[PDB]
Amino acid sequence: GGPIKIIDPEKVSKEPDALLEGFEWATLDLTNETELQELWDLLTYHYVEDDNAMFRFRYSQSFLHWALMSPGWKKEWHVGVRATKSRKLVASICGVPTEINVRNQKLKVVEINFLCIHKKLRSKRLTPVLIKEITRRCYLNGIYQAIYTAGVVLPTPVSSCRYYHRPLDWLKLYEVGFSPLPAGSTKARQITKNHLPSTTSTPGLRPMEPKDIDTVHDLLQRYLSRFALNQAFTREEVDHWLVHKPETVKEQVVWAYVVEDPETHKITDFFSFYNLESTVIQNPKHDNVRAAYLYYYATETAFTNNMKALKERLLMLMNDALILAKKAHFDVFNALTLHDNPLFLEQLKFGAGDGQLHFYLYNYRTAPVPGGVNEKNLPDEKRMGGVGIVML
Ligand SMILES: CCCCCCCCCCCCCC(=O)SCCNC(=O)CCNC(=O)[C@H](O)C(C)(C)COP(=O)(O)OP(=O)(O)OC[C@H]1O[C@@H](n2cnc3c(N)ncnc32)[C@H](O)[C@@H]1OP(=O)(O)O
Ligand SMILES: Cc1ccc(COc2c(Cl)cc(-c3ccnc(N4CCNCC4)c3)cc2Cl)c(C)n1
Repeated sequence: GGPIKIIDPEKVSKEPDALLEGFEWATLDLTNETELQELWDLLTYHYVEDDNAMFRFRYSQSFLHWALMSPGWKKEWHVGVRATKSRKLVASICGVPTEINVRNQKLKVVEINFLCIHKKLRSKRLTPVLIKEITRRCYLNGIYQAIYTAGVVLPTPVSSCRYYHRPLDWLKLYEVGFSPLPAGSTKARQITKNHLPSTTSTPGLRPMEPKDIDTVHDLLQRYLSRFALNQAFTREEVDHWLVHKPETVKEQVVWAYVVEDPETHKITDFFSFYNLESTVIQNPKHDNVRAAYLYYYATETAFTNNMKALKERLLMLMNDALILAKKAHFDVFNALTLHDNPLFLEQLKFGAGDGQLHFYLYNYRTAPVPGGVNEKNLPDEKRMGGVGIVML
């Protein structure tokens, strides 16, 4: 694989294209709490909903702060559209920089996320205008490739992964309409099926600490190298994406746990998950779902290349992740079929979701990458080794 075209730096336009009458471009400054609030107000009412209009992602302000001001970030890549008269923010598209490995070619890219148009401005073809503009701003800073995910099918996906959902509070999920009562069954029986232990089992498991950064960095990079498409983590990115900062982050978004071997005291495993709520759009009993999403993880067991041993170790580690997520009062635990996740999803009672997430590269060609599922869209241990990046 390789780039599709080379961008002529001499010909990148210094001025943005025109917008629909009454609207104008605005760079957002997310260090300004008022502007972070504006973006949150947009996403909270206008961002991704399920096909039944029951739920809407509810990224928190703390989450947006974390997701968008990661190492190397630039305000230029936080793009808004405002109404000229009212000044109201009516659209967004955001990028942050990172490096990816694509079949062991390292690439500098932007991750594109939080593309959003106010419902009242939909179906006006503003999307290609948003895309063209953030493209321009990236080209001006020497970035010519992107990676993104979307639930919609667009030309040439690099992979596709299915969503899986592990009930933690089954009753709540039943009450909000997410989890069914299967027919011959009862509330009690579904609660029993989803019952978790009160304590974790992996010896040496503890919360990640700043002192763990270098060793988690090394382990994660070695583990991620097992995937054709992966995120090439820097130390700063380990710090930012995995180590919660309680003194300056009042609403926690990231949880990370390491396994400190009781004998050697070396870190042999780790896992992490993040907090992303969904608004329950119309329900007298509840107005949000508190979801934990599986993020990055790694284990030394992987490198023996013994599949049964890796499956065993993940079964223990990930059940512990469910236990910890429950203790932190999450309702559900979500994962995709990427990484080695097909090894444990079904046996740990993750239910198959309706959702698929498609992965795309901009201005970069490579062969399709396995996404953890077979042609029936079911988890398959022979279709891993492909997607090693998790996007928010
Ligand atoms: C080097 C740097 C490059 C950087 C950029 C790399 C590319 C990044 C690309 C973006 C990565 C975003 C990653 C995320 O954030 S994915 C999250 C997307 N956001 C949401 O789902 C929020 C709820 N929905 C909305 O806000 C709107 O419905 C959106 C804004 C999604 C579409 O608004 P609207 O419904 O009013 O549509 P339109 O009339 O303006 O435009 C119609 C055109 O737009 C194409 N469309 C529809 N949905 C998507 C989508 N999710 N990705 C890319 N394109 C999409 C569509 O096929 C059609 O194309 P075509 O008919 O011309 O073929
Ligand atoms: C708020 C909401 C939306 C959709 C669904 C159903 O399963 C999904 C379905 Cl069908 C789609 C998506 C989805 C759709 C569009 N975009 C995304 N992403 C998430 C990754 N970053 C880009 C945007 C996810 C996510 C899930 Cl979890 C659920 C359970 N909840």
